[PDB]
Amino acid sequence: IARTFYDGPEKNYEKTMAILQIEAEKAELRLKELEVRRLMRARGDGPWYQYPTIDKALIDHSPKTTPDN
Amino acid sequence: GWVRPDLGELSKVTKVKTDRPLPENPYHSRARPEPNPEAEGDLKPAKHGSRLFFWTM
Ligand SMILES: CCCCCCCCCCCCCCCCC[C@@H](O)O[C@H](CO[C@H](O)CCCCCCCCCCCCCCC)COP(=O)(O)OCC[N+](C)(C)C
Repeated sequence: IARTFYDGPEKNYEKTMAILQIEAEKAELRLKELEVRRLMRARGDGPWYQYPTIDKALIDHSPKTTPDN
Repeated sequence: GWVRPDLGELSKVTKVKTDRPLPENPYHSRARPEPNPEAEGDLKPAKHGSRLFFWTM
């Protein structure tokens, strides 16, 4: 029965090791992403949560019929 | 010996020679804040996929 239907314990052991490594890395990445989201939304100094401002290319830099703009 | 200007001459844009230096900050502007740095590097696939609950892709 063992020879026909089942493998040795090492296969399940090392597959468990691989699964545990993947899951632990995913958990750490989730916590890191939450912290990064919090910091980026608080400071606004990252790529995320960038809200539009007025384009400076819309300004007319011409004499304006009055010396003081 | 004065000659009256012709039509369209007083409205010309002329050039003037002056020794007055060109002002550098006529608006009295402050120093502009520095921008967010940049996006750099090559794009790699997301580590372990979406990582959304039970999904492995
Ligand atoms: C000889 C008498 C004394 C001893 C009697 C012992 C009784 C044992 C027989 C009863 C069957 C046990 C249940 C079967 C469960 C096994 C299913 C699965 O886990 O096994 C697969 C093996 O597949 C087998 O083909 C299972 C087939 C069993 C299906 C039973 C069908 C019986 C139906 C009855 C029909 C009779 C006639 C009908 C007339 C209409 C594994 O696939 P594999 O990916 O390789 O695994 C790798 C492991 N290796 C490396 C060791 C190979």
